[PDB]
Amino acid sequence: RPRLNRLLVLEEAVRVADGAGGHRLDWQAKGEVWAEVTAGSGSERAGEFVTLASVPFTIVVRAAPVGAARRPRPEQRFREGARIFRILAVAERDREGHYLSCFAREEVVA
Amino acid sequence: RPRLNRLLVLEEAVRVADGAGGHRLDWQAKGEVWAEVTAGSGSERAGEFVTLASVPFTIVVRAAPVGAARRPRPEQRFREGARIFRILAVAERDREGHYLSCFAREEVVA
Amino acid sequence: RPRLNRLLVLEEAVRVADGAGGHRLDWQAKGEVWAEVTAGSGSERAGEFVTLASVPFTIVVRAAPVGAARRPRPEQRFREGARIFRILAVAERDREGHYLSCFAREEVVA
Amino acid sequence: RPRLNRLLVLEEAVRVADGAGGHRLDWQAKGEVWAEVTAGSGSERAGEFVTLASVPFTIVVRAAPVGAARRPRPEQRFREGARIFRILAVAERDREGHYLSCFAREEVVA
Amino acid sequence: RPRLNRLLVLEEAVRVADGAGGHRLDWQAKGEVWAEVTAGSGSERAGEFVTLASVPFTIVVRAAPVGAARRPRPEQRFREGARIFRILAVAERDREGHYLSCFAREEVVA
Amino acid sequence: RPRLNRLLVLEEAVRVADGAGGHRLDWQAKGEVWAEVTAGSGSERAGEFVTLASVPFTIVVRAAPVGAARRPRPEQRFREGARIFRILAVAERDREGHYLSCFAREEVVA
Amino acid sequence: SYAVAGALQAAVYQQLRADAVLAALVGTAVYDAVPPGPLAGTYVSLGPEDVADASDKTGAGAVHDFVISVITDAAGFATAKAAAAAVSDALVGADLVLSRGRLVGLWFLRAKARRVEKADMRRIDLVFRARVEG
Amino acid sequence: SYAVAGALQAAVYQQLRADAVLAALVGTAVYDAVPPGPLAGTYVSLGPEDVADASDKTGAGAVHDFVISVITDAAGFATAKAAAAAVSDALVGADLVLSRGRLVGLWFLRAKARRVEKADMRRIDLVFRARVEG
Amino acid sequence: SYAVAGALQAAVYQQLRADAVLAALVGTAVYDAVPPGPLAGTYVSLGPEDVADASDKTGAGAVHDFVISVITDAAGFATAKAAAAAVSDALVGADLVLSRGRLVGLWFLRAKARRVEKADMRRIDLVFRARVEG
Amino acid sequence: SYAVAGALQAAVYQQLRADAVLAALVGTAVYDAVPPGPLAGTYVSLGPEDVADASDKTGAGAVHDFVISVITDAAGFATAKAAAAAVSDALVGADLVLSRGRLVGLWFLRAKARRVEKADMRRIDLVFRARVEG
Amino acid sequence: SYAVAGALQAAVYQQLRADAVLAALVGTAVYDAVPPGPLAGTYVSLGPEDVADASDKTGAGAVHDFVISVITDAAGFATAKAAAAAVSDALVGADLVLSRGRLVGLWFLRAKARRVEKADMRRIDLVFRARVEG
Amino acid sequence: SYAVAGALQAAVYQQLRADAVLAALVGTAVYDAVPPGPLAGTYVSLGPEDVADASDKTGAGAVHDFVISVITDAAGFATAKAAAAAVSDALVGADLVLSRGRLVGLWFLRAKARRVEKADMRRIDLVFRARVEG
Repeated sequence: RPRLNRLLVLEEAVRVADGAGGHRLDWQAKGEVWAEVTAGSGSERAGEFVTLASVPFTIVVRAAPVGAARRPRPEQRFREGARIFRILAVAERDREGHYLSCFAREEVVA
Repeated sequence: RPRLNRLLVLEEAVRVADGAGGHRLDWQAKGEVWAEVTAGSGSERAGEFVTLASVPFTIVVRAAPVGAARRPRPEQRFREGARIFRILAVAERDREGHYLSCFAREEVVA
Repeated sequence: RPRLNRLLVLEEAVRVADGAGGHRLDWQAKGEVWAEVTAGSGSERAGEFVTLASVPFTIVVRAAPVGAARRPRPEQRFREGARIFRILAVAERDREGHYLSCFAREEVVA
Repeated sequence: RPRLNRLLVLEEAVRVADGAGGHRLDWQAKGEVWAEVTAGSGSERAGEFVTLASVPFTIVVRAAPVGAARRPRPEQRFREGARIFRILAVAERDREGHYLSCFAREEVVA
Repeated sequence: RPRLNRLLVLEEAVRVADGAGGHRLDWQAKGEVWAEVTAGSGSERAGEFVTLASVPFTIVVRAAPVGAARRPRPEQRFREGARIFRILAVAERDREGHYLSCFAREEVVA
Repeated sequence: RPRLNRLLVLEEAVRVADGAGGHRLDWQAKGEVWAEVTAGSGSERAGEFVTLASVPFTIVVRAAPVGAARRPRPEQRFREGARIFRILAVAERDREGHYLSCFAREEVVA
Repeated sequence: SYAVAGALQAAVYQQLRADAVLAALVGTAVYDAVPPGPLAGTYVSLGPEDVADASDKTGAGAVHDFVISVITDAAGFATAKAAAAAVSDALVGADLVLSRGRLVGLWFLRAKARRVEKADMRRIDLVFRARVEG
Repeated sequence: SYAVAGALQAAVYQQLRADAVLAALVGTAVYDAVPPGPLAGTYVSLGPEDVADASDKTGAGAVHDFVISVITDAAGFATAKAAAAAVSDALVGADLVLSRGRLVGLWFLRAKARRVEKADMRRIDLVFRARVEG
Repeated sequence: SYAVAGALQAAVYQQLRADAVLAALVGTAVYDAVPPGPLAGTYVSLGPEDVADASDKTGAGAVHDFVISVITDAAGFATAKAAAAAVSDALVGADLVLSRGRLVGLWFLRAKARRVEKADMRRIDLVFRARVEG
Repeated sequence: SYAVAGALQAAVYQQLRADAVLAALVGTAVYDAVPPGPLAGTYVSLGPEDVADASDKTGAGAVHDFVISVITDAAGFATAKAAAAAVSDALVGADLVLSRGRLVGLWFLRAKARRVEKADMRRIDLVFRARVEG
Repeated sequence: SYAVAGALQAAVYQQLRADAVLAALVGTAVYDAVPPGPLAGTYVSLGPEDVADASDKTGAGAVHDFVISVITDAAGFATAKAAAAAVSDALVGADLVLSRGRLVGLWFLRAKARRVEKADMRRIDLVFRARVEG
Repeated sequence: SYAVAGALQAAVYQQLRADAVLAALVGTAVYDAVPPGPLAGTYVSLGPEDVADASDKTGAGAVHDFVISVITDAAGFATAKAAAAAVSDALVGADLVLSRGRLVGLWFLRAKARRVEKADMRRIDLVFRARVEG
């Protein structure tokens, strides 16, 4: 069972809609979770005009019902200091349902 | 052998045909199954204009003959609350034929 | 060694040639084999205009010389009731030559 | 170490050159080898206008120096009755150099 | 736990901006780290007009906070003599956080 | 640790430059190494107009400093009789640094 | 697409499945949405149009170049020709009735015919020009 | 893109979600940025324009060929037609108000309609020509 | 495709396998659907036409640009030329008999020739223009 | 590229990061080479030109069709429009100073706008024609 | 392809391997089918033509645009130029003898030259127009 | 390619590595075949021409559209411009000496400039038209 050791400031953006239909994100902070962060095989990835450096980072937190504040939705991102971990998906790692796998990137521009 | 713990409301859509040849789906509920849901490696996937977040979710239920109500056909989808699991295929997991692997997505827009 | 438990009605089509060079298939039945059907990882596949649901289904039967009726050629298909298993290839699974791996699809339209 | 059980009639084509630069193949027979034939995962493959059924078939024979008749060059093909096994490459399977892996197809039109 | 045996001169380039917006790199040396260099499966890769020979080279060093000099950012490269190891990403290999996986290339023109 | 048994005549080409900027290769011989040659999964590969037969052939020799004659650079090729092994990359297989993995092709036209 | 396109696919679906030929040659397997089941395998499909915006100052219309594909699991595709021949016999110069506006001419355009996948299935597209008037 | 493109997408978003039809046929699911949640599945999307730089010595303008796609999870895409018909009924000859300059004519162009992925989702692009004057 | 396309592929298959040359140069290996077995390997194939809709007010016709490919397992493809030469000697100016309508001219068009796969098999397409009259 | 291209990208970078708008709308994130760090995410990029060689007997010049892309991590890309509007307000009819030769007209060309990857990032290219005289 | 194509590749293979230059510059490595062995590595290849059907009422002919590629394993491809120069010196205005009909002019067309794979091998195609008369 | 192409790449390589600029801006890193070693990283490359066969009844010539690419490992590619500017300053209106025939005009054509891979390396092609006379 996972050994949780990092403090990840979970962050959810409020979506202020603009006139054209596109929302504007704020990334106001949410309450902090505890998690383990297990790396994957990382390599740099061609962005737009940026040679973005990415690593897979399966993050494991504890669980909650889907209408609770403690669930990381894939809308949200983690942030440890200045290292933003995006959330690709959340997937309910444990069999009994105690732990959630998340999926991250840590795309540093490099 | 699989330990079944989730209650999944199986749902089958009746196909009201429109004038052009396309059926209109309703997704009326069917009776509930018990299942285990084992996650796969998940990552977000480029939809149409949506950055859809998907995870593989091999779902295992019990079996039935193919002309029975209890078989999940790949027409149908599961739904646990508001988390719709589509069915990709059903594949008869067990050797003796007691259990069926299903294959899901859980495409949340994110 | 494989435990054979399913009854698969082997089917071979006679090829009535039309005037243009294309044969017309009939899929008259052939004698029934016994086989095991081991599933693979299944997912739905984009057909023509159909979202076909496929699963790999390595089918294992017993063997025969190549000029015998009991060999499933890849011309032929299996059929268990109304579930047609196409044959991709036959590959002589056993070392001593007692068993043949087949390779199937079960493309249900879904 | 491999258990050799099949008799494969090795075949080498003499190359009668035509006027345009293209050689014409004959596939005259060569002496017979003993080999094991281990299947791979097979599936049908899109040919030209033929839905060719292929299986990988790593064939293992004994070895020889490269200027000997007993080496299967990748020019050559095997043939067991009417089942022609093409040779993709030969690769010297054993550490001490007693056995050669070959690589086949068995493309039946199907 | 990794056995560190190579001395890698870490190098960081100062970015003198030119008039057009593009920075000019210098690759001034930084302090030397100790590391292990574990090779991957290497093969030559098509460059621009160069047939560049690359190998994966997961390099493992010790860790530091992200605002420290001892962290290899993916901006930087290693250099052992005249063998420059680029850095693809850094990924925090250890569970407790003592060791960092790096990811290299060693693209020699060949 | 690898058991070295083959004698591979290492070959390095001197680059006589022509007037247009392209060097002309000679492939003069260099001193002979001892190596093991471990095959990979081989299959024929579409060349230009040649159906080239290739196999991966991870070759393992002993090591040297990078400015020594005994290092196979990826410029060079091996040759055992008339079987030329190109060098894709060299990758320092051993942890202590005694052995080098090379990477070959053996592209016979077939 | 344009405003008539809601009624155009509806009416060309209704002229299909009413021709006597292609009812004895395909059956009931003429659709846009596939009825899930066993996938009979000698169907046609009528969905992908595109518009070429032929309009006016006073009023507006559309040029719907809709594609009706013919898919066939038979070994040869001489079976797929006569089903596509019964498509084209049913639609060129149709003069049918629409729910939004009307069409003025349902002509014929390019009709390619090839093997889609693994050379097991054969797709015969049939592009028909539908100049409708809104 | 050009200077008017900040105000053009804003105003064609405001003429959408104000038509009575497509409000009873799509709902509130007209957007550029997708609101994350359950993904309702019969939305439209209004983002990808491109400019064809029709300008002047004295002043300058733009030809925005913006694409409004219609995506629909229904089995057939006759549902997606009338939603796209309500797009085109809302926008050709619009004569709306911009924040930077004005437009002079919001015409109609090509509007293809196909299956994007696995043949489960159906995309109906609708290219509209927006000759704006800065 | 068009109504004549059911009879056109049937009649050009019958003029093939009746020429004396290409019967001693290919054999019985002229088909659309491949007879499964050992795959002889010097066959031809006659399936992919497309139509260019040349029609009338009174009546309608078609321009079938059908492709007859020549596939050959031989090392060089000088063998595949004379088999394709015996195709073209058999079909240009054919004046054959159809079951639906008639053709008026079976001309010749582009005929590319290349290696399809792994450079082991050689495909010589031969596009023939078939202006048929329904 | 041509001899002026060393000075052209330098001068259009200097007219950028001096406009007051796009300095309060992007910031200091106008570059060719990306400053590594946290990747702010609402930058522009000015690198890919191409030349259309408009020259003379006596002297020679160039037509630099340089692309300035606008990339934006925001949910919608109405934010990316006004940043691209401030690009185009800064560059059409620029009349700037070069180090090798001079330019005679910095016009405007096509400016497409789309989602590059996973539909998370939005690229607005802006092609500007730069007829320079060497 | 056309009837002359059986004899055309045969005769242009015979004019090759008879020129004194390219026999001291390539050797015996001029072929269509590759002789298996060690793959010498500075060969040429003469297979892919295509026909442009230039014909008549009375009689018929062909425009064979055959490709002769030059492949070279050398580090630079100045070696591959003079071998391709000896191709073009041997074939433009050839006036050779065919077995079926005759050719009237063997002209020269486009001749691209690039790196095929991993930038180790260099392909110089040489398209020659062969107007033959059947 | 054509007969002059053996001498053309040789002479444009000799006019390069003799210009004083691009010798203090690239160095000795002008080549076709790459000298293996450490890969310096601000080189140019002169190999891929293609011919446009401009010839005569009496005599024959060629239009070599040869590509000289500029590759640069620097963060921005303002460094790669002045190296490419020193290419174009060295070659347009060259009037050099060939070994087979002569050239009559070495003009300038399109010169695109982009990021090849991972956006780390920048390729500036420079197409030059070389009308040579054999």
